[PDB]
Amino acid sequence: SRVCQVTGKRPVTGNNRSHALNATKRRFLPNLHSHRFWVESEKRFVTLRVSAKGMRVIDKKGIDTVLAELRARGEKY
Amino acid sequence: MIREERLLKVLRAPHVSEKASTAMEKSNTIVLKVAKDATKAEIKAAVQKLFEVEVEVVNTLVVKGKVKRHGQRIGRRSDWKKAYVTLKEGQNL
Amino acid sequence: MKRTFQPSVLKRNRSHGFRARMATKNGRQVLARRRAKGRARLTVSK
Amino acid sequence: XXXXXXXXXXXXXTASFV
Amino acid sequence: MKAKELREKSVEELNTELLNLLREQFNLRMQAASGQLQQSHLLKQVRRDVARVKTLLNEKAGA
Amino acid sequence: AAKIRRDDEVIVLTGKDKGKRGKVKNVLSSGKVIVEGINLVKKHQKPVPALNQPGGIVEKEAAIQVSNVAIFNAATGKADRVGFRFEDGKKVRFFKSNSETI
RNA sequence: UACGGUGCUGAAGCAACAAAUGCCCUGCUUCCAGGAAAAGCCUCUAAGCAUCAGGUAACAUCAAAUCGUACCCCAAACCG
RNA sequence: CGAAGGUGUGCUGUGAGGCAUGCUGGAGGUAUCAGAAGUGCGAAUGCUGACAUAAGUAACGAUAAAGCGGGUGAAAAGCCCGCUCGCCGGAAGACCAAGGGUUCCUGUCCAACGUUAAUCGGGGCAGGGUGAGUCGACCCCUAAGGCGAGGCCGAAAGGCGUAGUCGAUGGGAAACAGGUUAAUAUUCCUGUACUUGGUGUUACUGCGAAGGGGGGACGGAGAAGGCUAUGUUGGCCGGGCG
RNA sequence: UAAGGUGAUAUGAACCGUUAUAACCGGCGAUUUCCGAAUGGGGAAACCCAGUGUGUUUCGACACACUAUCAUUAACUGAAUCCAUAGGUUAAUGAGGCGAACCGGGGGAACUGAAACAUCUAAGUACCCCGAGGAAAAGAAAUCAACCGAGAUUCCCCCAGUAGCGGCGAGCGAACGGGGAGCAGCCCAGAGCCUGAAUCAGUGUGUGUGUUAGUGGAAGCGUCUGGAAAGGCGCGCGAUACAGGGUGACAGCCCCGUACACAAAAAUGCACAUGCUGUGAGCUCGAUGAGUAGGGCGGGACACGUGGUAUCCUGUCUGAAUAUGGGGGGACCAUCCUCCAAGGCUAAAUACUCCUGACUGACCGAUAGUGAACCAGUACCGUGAGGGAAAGGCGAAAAGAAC
Ligand SMILES: Nc1ncnc2c1ncn2[C@@H]1O[C@H](COP(=O)(O)OP(=O)(O)OP(=O)(O)O)[C@@H](O)[C@H]1O
Ligand SMILES: Nc1ncnc2c1ncn2[C@@H]1O[C@H](COP(=O)(O)OP(=O)(O)OP(=O)(O)O)[C@@H](O)[C@H]1O
Ligand SMILES: [Mg+2]
Ligand SMILES: [Mg+2]
Ligand SMILES: [Mg+2]
Ligand SMILES: [Mg+2]
Ligand SMILES: [Mg+2]
Ligand SMILES: [Mg+2]
Ligand SMILES: [Mg+2]
Ligand SMILES: [Mg+2]
Ligand SMILES: [Mg+2]
Ligand SMILES: [Mg+2]
Ligand SMILES: [Mg+2]
Ligand SMILES: [Mg+2]
Ligand SMILES: [Mg+2]
Ligand SMILES: [Mg+2]
Ligand SMILES: [Mg+2]
Ligand SMILES: [Mg+2]
Ligand SMILES: [Mg+2]
Ligand SMILES: [Mg+2]
Ligand SMILES: [Mg+2]
Ligand SMILES: [Mg+2]
Ligand SMILES: [Mg+2]
Ligand SMILES: [Mg+2]
Ligand SMILES: [Mg+2]
Ligand SMILES: [Mg+2]
Ligand SMILES: [Mg+2]
Ligand SMILES: [Mg+2]
Ligand SMILES: [Mg+2]
Ligand SMILES: [Mg+2]
Ligand SMILES: [Mg+2]
Ligand SMILES: [Mg+2]
Ligand SMILES: [Mg+2]
Ligand SMILES: [Mg+2]
Ligand SMILES: [Mg+2]
Ligand SMILES: [Mg+2]
Ligand SMILES: [Mg+2]
Ligand SMILES: [Mg+2]
Ligand SMILES: [Mg+2]
Ligand SMILES: [Mg+2]
Ligand SMILES: [Mg+2]
Ligand SMILES: [Mg+2]
Ligand SMILES: [Mg+2]
Ligand SMILES: [Mg+2]
Ligand SMILES: [Mg+2]
Repeated sequence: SRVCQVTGKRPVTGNNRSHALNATKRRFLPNLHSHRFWVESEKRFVTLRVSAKGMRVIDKKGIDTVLAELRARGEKY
Repeated sequence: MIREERLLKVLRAPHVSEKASTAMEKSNTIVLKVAKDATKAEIKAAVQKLFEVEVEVVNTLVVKGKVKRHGQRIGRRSDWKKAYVTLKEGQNL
Repeated sequence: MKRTFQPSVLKRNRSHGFRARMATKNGRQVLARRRAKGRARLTVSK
Repeated sequence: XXXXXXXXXXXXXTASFV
Repeated sequence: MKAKELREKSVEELNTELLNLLREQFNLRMQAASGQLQQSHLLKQVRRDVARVKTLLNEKAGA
Repeated sequence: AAKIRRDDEVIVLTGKDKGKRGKVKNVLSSGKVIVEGINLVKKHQKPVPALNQPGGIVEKEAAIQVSNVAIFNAATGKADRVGFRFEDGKKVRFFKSNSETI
């Protein structure tokens, strides 16, 4: 499903609000994209379904650090 | 079919109907009531061993129980298996 | 004139039988409701 | 000794427009 | 007394006893169906004894 | 734990047989007893050809409530109440009056 | 002999002609709208065996279980 | 030494009521004054049960059609037997599938059921009755389609789908005639056959796949020809001389 | 624990016991067909078809055992592709379903009210889904206060229908503070010196107290009426027992029970003590949670509907300081107080009752009370989901009516 593998962001629900304040249920989905991250230690490409916010945290945290957290989470990258 | 323990529970009772009496006189065939789950083979082995008689062939049929009423309550008779065991010529019981 | 009910045991069991009901949770919820109510005949199977 | 009752009803007639 | 004696023996004696005990039960069942058995209480007796001997066999089989 | 046993001698406390003495014959689980030749009733027994072909007016004993009878002392000649007591590690019955073990 | 029945005996048992919507025919002819699959079966060899196994053929022999089987079924037995 | 309730009678109060008694009934009942209510029924095309009315009226389910003798029986237009008559006969006959599930056969009985009576019945009761290497199911094989490891997708549930695995209404080995039971028979007996596997012996020997090829394997319409089922006639055999 | 007993309509036959293996009752086990998470494969539930291995032999066969999937871990092997990796095969483990309500979270109406109807209300209700325990959740201040102070969370009564929110309509509706129930505080973000200290979890070992069978348990006669006495009339007696039930009409003294006093071979709960196996206490010096807080946009949650709207959560786009520093004090600024987010754990007071036991009722008494006092979720109806009845009373004893 539409779940970020790094941050855990998932679809959320809200209201479409018109000028007359009519509320209709809607969904907010993450800005997900499948990207191939180069992991130097294994000299391999590992494909992850990440949001655009997830991409920013990968630069900050390092590719190896996130994967260590993922193995603890048992997400089966 | 080879276990003496299995064979001793296969035969339940002899049938004493008019058809059974005719079978005694005409074709040397014994009508028995056997376990519902019993197979023709094992039945042949049990009769051959427990009665010291030679069996030609055994055909089996399943009798469906009758639906009866006890007062104002519905009920059903049990299903049972009937075996026609034909003895080899000459031997008698 | 041809009435609505045309019996067929194979169709009857494939449509409302125990294994057809239990295949999906919604059918399994039918069994749960009928078990809670105490029905003598849970499904249509004989 | 197990009698019962059943009624479905049907609707039809003529016109009353004049 | 019956239960005690059963345990005292060995498996082989018990197996011979079971087969012999079952044999009168088969014989009794035949007499019962043919109307020749007037002493009907042995049918329940042998059935209980068959259960008793088999229970002791499991107890003496280590588990 | 039962106060009235199979062979006890009792005296009827209430009913049409008040004061009569008899010997218990059967103790029924329903809390009733049969006493030898006490509570006679004439049952119209229908004839059964298979066995006991001649059916007539038959006089037999009817059950009586255990509460309606009392054990007979046979020494004081009066009805008595039963108590329990451990004498040699076995529970026995004794008459409430004069407290002698039965 | 129990109106049943039972037992015994028992002649001829051929030809011609006509004749299918049934068989040859899953054929033949023709047409366009161009008309299942798989397995059993036959055959071919790889790897793995080629003394063996396995194959072919002839005898002898075992085995073929279990389940339906009454009766109605264009209707008084099914759906109304 | 007769409660409640029921049913009469008498008395009594402005009323809702009260008191007492005869009788049925058989064991509860309950003063006074306080308290609390599921506290008062004629109606709501009220709800449930019972019973009227129409009413001994309509109707008794195809206009194919009945009749008689004898029998059984308490009783016969309806049942059994017999002899006539009439109806169907591409069905109103026979055998199945589906569906039903003992309605099949025998004995016994007539409360209810049968639109009447019923001795009868597909009704009640008690026994009995279906026998398969070659008939089906099952098993091997697949169609539409279903399910679906992993997988892809989806808030969750779940959806879709690969390998696979199921799924006949289709494709795959083999039995016929005669006789016999109150009820079963290609299932049972007699006679005569056939098929597929396992094992053993003997002889001769290249075998072998989740592979490959062949085969299985397929439409509509039409035209005849050769046949059989079957029928007709003759002959033959038996019986007949109306 | 026993002199009787083979469960009911329901008799009968044939029996088994009677001082203790008859039966019955409790504890602990043995066995437990087939379907059903169904788990060897399949399937129209209670059926069909196997594979492997061990062991049997009468050479026809037969009997056990194992063989689902997924997750985690470990071995062995093993591509494109040289190592590797994916993948593959084994072996240990956990899980899978079911179940009343209560609980947390993920989704989430409409009818209705507004005398119409859109915001709003109903309502984060009904319902669907995930998950878990006996409780769950929450919880040890980046909290409130107001210049005085309080000191985690939860629950109850107030504060108060107040302050506010609101087509300022309908309606919604706090907090501060106070009185109570109950109280408990800790760990990591790191290393030493001491040392196994406290404490917690496993397990045995006793004691204590329960639970699962149980035991004994006072004291009334006469007469009258009557089918029958427990009623009437006399004269007694017991009571730590006059709670109830039964007995031929209303029983303290007939019976079962009650108050009482007791009881456990075996299993088990609870609590204390104690022994092992882990578990780390204390002191000093450090460290102080970053794609985070905050912000723009769009929503949601706070009583608070965007409003001048703080605070909280984030789908999207950005993005700090970091103890010489930050958060909050209902726009915002300054001052001053107060606290230290971006890591965790935690009993009690609280909610509920499928089920077990005892007891209670100005609750019902068969058209009432559960739909069901009766073989009721049955008969019956519907393809199915589902709907769903009617039906209690002989008498003390069947003595149920011989002839
Ligand atoms: N770096 C910090 N991170 C988190 N909390 C701190 C820190 N420093 C001090 N505190 C807390 O603030 C309070 C002391 O304030 P302050 O910082 O002015 O003194 P300090 O000397 O730095 O603290 P300490 O004496 O513990 O070293 C203490 O409660 C202390 O626990
Ligand atoms: N609301 C209630 N609901 C159900 N049962 C109740 C209720 N109230 C009381 N009872 C019953 O009352 C019994 C207790 O009553 P209570 O203790 O007042 O008797 P007591 O004679 O006064 O005893 P003691 O004097 O020793 O206190 C309960 O065991 C219970 O059975
Ligand atoms: Mg068969
Ligand atoms: Mg006692
Ligand atoms: Mg044609
Ligand atoms: Mg037939
Ligand atoms: Mg027939
Ligand atoms: Mg018709
Ligand atoms: Mg009223
Ligand atoms: Mg009225
Ligand atoms: Mg009125
Ligand atoms: Mg009207
Ligand atoms: Mg009315
Ligand atoms: Mg009525
Ligand atoms: Mg007339
Ligand atoms: Mg008229
Ligand atoms: Mg007229
Ligand atoms: Mg007329
Ligand atoms: Mg007619
Ligand atoms: Mg006539
Ligand atoms: Mg008559
Ligand atoms: Mg005609
Ligand atoms: Mg014709
Ligand atoms: Mg015609
Ligand atoms: Mg059929
Ligand atoms: Mg019938
Ligand atoms: Mg018939
Ligand atoms: Mg009639
Ligand atoms: Mg009949
Ligand atoms: Mg999947
Ligand atoms: Mg077919
Ligand atoms: Mg045969
Ligand atoms: Mg011909
Ligand atoms: Mg299975
Ligand atoms: Mg399966
Ligand atoms: Mg199949
Ligand atoms: Mg397994
Ligand atoms: Mg579930
Ligand atoms: Mg409105
Ligand atoms: Mg739990
Ligand atoms: Mg903040
Ligand atoms: Mg601020
Ligand atoms: Mg911090
Ligand atoms: Mg009544
Ligand atoms: Mg009721």
